[PDB]
Amino acid sequence: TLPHGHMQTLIFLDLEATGLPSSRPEVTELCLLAVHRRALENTSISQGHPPPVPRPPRVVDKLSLCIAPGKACSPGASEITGLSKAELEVQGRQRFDDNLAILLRAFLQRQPQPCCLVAHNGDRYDFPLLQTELARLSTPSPLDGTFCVDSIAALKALEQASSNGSRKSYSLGSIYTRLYWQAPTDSHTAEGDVLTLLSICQWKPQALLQWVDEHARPFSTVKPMYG
Amino acid sequence: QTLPHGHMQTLIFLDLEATGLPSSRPEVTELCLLAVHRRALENTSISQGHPPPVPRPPRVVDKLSLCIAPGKACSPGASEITGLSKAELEVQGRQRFDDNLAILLRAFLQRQPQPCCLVAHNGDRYDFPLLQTELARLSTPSPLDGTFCVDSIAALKALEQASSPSGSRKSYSLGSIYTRLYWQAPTDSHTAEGDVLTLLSICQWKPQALLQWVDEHARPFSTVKPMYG
Ligand SMILES: Nc1ncnc2c1ncn2[C@@H]1O[C@H](COP(=O)(O)O)[C@@H](O)[C@H]1O
Ligand SMILES: Nc1ncnc2c1ncn2[C@@H]1O[C@H](COP(=O)(O)O)[C@@H](O)[C@H]1O
Ligand SMILES: [Mg+2]
Ligand SMILES: [Mg+2]
Ligand SMILES: [Mg+2]
Ligand SMILES: [Mg+2]
Ligand code: NA
Ligand code: NA
Ligand code: NA
Repeated sequence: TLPHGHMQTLIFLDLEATGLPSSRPEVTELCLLAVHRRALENTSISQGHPPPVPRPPRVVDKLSLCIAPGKACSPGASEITGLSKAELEVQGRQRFDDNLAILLRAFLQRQPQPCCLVAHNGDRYDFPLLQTELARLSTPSPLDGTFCVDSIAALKALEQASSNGSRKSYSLGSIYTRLYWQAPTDSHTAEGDVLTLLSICQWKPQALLQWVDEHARPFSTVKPMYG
Repeated sequence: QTLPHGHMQTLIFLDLEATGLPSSRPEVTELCLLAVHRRALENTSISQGHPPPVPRPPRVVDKLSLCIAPGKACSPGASEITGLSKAELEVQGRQRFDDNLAILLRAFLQRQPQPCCLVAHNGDRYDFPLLQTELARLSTPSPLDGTFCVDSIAALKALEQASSPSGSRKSYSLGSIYTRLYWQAPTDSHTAEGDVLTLLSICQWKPQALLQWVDEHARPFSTVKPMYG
């Protein structure tokens, strides 16, 4: 039996930030895309080889926010994301603050529970970093009742256990292009990367949901990236 | 040269889908807000060529798009053009327009620099009065009581008439304007996010004149009369 029941809402998540973990980075952009499990189960199943890119579900909740960091972006981060401290501050973006936590809470509370965050490389990056950002706030984390999984492990199972010990790349773009023979769009933007992740999770939608139900773990158990 | 409420620092392009036309007493089924700082509009390339290319949206934007379970069914035409129905919103677990949505909207708005102005196509007769009606049902105070609002139909009418002198009858539907300016068909029409992006594009056509028109005509959302009781 499933450890936490059937997930009713999948929230595809991506973050951009000031740099890589050893720089103690800060979030500069956040996108959440909430999809009911029934929207995934209604995705058309693949049309041969290569299949077409699935279309996103009609009924979706989307939140995309730009966030001013308290430190400069690494050159490598600015180079790929198109974001910098100057871009964000000149356009009046606010810091990762209590009000943001409230916004996230109200967004989550509009989704049927339980919810599971899905992020590519989430276990090593997105989830620990979000935990760090939320832990330094006064508002309690709005995610302590939410679950999470890493889509890297999900797509590894769906690819390996369904079709050669050869290693495959599991970067977000490599997966997308391997499945659909097509280049992702708007790479290294929070929203663009979330839509790419949604497309690869729509590849085998019922298999993905089952794997998520089986591997969802509480977000509260995620260790912060740094203190 | 003396503005009514100062320079608008944030423009929030806004669109709603709903269950039908005003005579049906509609309820909102989808809401999208796209918040753009005024400097992103100041730094938009002006349109030259024929047709001009569709402007690039700003890199830095805040976006909120939410589907909402209505208390009444969509009209057949409304359901077809929007791709939404009451039954499907309910099986996908969408919640009604409620207090928590007002809290979400409030927190979203507070992340934007003030003063802040909603921009909606046909907002003065439809979106703003309908939102006022929806918010009036709630126990929470309106999260829009300090926000301003303008209708982009009037804006584009002013902008287009200034760009070709008088003395015919043109449609000012969202799609007609877009296709007139850019010789392109809009994408994702009659979806809240799609129409908000199309609205952004027409507002970027003459972005300095749009900002000036908005500064001159912004009025408090609190003054909007509800569509119905
Ligand atoms: N080469 C890189 N140099 C610096 N930061 C990077 C690099 N690759 C990824 N990142 C960081 O990781 C964040 C998330 O990556 P992604 O979701 O793949 O765009 C980015 O916003 C950057 O802060
Ligand atoms: N041609 C139309 N026929 C019926 N209803 C419409 C029509 N245009 C707009 N509406 C209604 O008004 C709402 C807002 O219009 P729009 O933003 O142009 O999609 C829609 O969701 C429908 O409920
Ligand atoms: Mg990522
Ligand atoms: Mg990314
Ligand atoms: Mg509209
Ligand atoms: Mg619309
Ligand atoms: Na923080
Ligand atoms: Na499947
Ligand atoms: Na202009």
